[PDB]
Amino acid sequence: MEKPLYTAEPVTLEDLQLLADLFYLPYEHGPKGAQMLREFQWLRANSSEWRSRAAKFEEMCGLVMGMFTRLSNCANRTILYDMYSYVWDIKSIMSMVKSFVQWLGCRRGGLAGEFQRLLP
Amino acid sequence: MEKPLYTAEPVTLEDLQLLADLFYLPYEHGPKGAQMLREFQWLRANSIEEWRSRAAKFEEMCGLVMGMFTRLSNCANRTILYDMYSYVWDIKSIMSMVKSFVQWLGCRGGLAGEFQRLLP
Amino acid sequence: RRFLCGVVEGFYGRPWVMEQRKELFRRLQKWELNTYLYAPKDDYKHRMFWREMYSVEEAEQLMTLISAAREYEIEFIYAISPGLDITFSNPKEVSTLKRKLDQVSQFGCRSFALLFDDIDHNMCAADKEVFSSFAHAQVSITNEIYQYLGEPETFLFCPTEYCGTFCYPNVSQSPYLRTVGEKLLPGIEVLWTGPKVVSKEIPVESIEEVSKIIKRAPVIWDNIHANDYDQKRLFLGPYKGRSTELIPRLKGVLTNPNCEFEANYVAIHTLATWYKSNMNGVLYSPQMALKLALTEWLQEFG
Amino acid sequence: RRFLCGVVEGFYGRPWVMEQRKELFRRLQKWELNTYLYAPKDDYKHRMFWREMYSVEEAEQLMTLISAAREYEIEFIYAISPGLDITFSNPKEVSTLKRKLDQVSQFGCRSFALLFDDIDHNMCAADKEVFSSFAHAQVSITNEIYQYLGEPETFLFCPTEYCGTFCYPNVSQSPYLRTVGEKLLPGIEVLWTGPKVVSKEIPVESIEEVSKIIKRAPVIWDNIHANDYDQKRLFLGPYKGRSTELIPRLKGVLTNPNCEFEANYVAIHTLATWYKSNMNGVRVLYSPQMALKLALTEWLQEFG
Repeated sequence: MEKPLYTAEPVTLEDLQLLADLFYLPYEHGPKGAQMLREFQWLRANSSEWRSRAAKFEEMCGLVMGMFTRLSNCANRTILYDMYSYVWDIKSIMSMVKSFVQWLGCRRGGLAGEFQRLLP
Repeated sequence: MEKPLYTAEPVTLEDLQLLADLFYLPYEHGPKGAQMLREFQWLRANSIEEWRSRAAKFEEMCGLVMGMFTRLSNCANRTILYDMYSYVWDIKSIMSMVKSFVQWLGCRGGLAGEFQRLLP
Repeated sequence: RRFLCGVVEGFYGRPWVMEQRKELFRRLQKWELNTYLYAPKDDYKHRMFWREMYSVEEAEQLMTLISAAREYEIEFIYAISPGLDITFSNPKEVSTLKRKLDQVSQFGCRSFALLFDDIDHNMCAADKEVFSSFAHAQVSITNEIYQYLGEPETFLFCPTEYCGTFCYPNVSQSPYLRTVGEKLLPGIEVLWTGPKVVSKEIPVESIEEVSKIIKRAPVIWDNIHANDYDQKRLFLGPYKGRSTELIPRLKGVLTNPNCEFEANYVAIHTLATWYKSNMNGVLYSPQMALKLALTEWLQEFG
Repeated sequence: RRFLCGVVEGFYGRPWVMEQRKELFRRLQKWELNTYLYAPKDDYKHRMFWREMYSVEEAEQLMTLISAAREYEIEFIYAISPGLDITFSNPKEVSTLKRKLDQVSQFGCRSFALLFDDIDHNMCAADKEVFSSFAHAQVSITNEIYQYLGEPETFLFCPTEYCGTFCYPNVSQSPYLRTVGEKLLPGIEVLWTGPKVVSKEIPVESIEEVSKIIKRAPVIWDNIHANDYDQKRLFLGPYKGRSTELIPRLKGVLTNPNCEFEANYVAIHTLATWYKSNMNGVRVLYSPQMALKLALTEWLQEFG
């Protein structure tokens, strides 16, 4: 009946497997990442099955966000503080990428990033 | 004749002025930054003699950004440098790519970056 | 006149270390600023695990930290955020809260702040009965602790509706703020981030709007240079978008800056310049304040 | 046979602190790796100001670090980059280098590295008279320092043409590498980063190619997990694109990883999994996907 005490879900192996796919290698994306990217590329090339895949992509985004949370609540602040910038950043880009999908199924980055975009 | 010694030039007030203008505020660019953004967009829109001079002034200004980086990295105060290093290193890189691009016109960021490219 | 001008360490990320905080005090002194709000989100015991107690290791650190605040003529405020799992009604809760603040008072801290920022608006069944609205629950425990600590000179309060966007239906018509403004003791100060969380501008009219409802001038928690939400962007810009006209209409300004400590020179230096420009109720140019700060900062690089 | 396997802290940026460096040695040990090459670009006294000596405070720091390295059975290799403002022909310069490397031995160091990476190829007048080429100038002072110190077991050399895309006109036809292969002392190891600075793959073919012109097996300085060039990128991927077949053809692999210390778990873990996969190997045995799942399983225990 009262307010329940604060508890946090631990970091899981499935989270680390997702984390490493998002931040993979210099010349290669991780399977989960390369995939999510293809799906977003696909849902954007379409405008009206679509909602069947979009629902799955929104779950995938949700997983990245779930992952950030558990990582941020974890006991080892030292490991997190060394990656907070990268981790926080992907969670933020996903949140808005997700939101953009929900908008399609219902009808930042600074100055360096702006110069980045102004190039092929 | 012997090889000249290594004598690092110190950080100037002009470097800090450029630095503050490149990393300004949440909803605004610094005078210089916005100017460099306007200059790039104009130079890209063309391919007169007014271009060979404007591209000269811009590449010189990209020089200054590299200059500022070089001087910041050789300064005695390591502490200040390292608290910013990432941000400052990134803009210098993007600026080096942008400098070469405007030379050639006269003849990255990982997964989060990628998703950000496909958003309006 | 008592105006609280200084820095708030209230960001999500790696918190600042002893020697950084000490350096911040040296700086705030030299620039005639006077306050420091201790709210690092990393600190489990300030937020998440508020009920828990500082160890001997922890205790010695905070003491040493508070000793430097006094040493550099800076007012240290200890903030506490219990609104996560707190049972407002239950007296053991209220008892543990008092036990914690007691331990903190043992360290040499006299000024406090109770933050109800970013917490679930709905109450549990136990608290729901005892208190009229969610505002009544917060105001009750606040006034209680305030008086419990012998009505201190500096006692801040952070509402859940701490900015313009968060107000239901709007600032002037919010029954939440209406409750706080009417029931919260006048000795207590209220925190405001302005029209938004990261307000581009803080118009004078907007501050008169909120002042009328809270029945007092607020203390601005300023997120202008805050960068926890985008650690891929640094803010070396001058404090901008706040009229000097706001100073006689405010009880204070505490800036929540960039996470990277060294990257906060220009933010704090320009805040000091802004403050000193109209200390007493166009005086300030952001562009000019910037040149001022960069000229001073340049010395540090050697 | 002796093989150098470990980490080279050789990146641009905020260097690793002591508690971190001690922890690395503890990890390298548990994982059965043996080396740590000290080349952080922030140590001004190792690079730009190679001439200047370590102050009392600094000297203490290094001793503790060198001790910790021995305490965890890790070979500490000190790197020195003098190629910026050195006058090879001037013996006052050669005496300064001897003087500098000596102070380092007194800390406990027995292993050394002389780097000639990312430097000016065009010599001064003094050096243009005495040395027929830049390649000759470096080999001279390297060989000299190698004999001064008492022909140490672990002595490494980083050439100016340290990757495939840096050789002129190519690896096989390089006059620079030819001079290095021919004139550099036998006991001295050569650092190579593969086809490029950050190689996607390091093919066997290219390792045979470079080995001929340097007349020895190289020690790889791997930039596969380096992130100093784009710190908006972190590399948590497994060690990939280097055949287990390279192990019998190399004198070692030292990984230059992400600036951010804690993010190098997979990088060092998968590298160990790789080395150990064909350790005794003479002249598939390693799956990056499997090596990753192993690393991620082990790493997870550090989060709670």
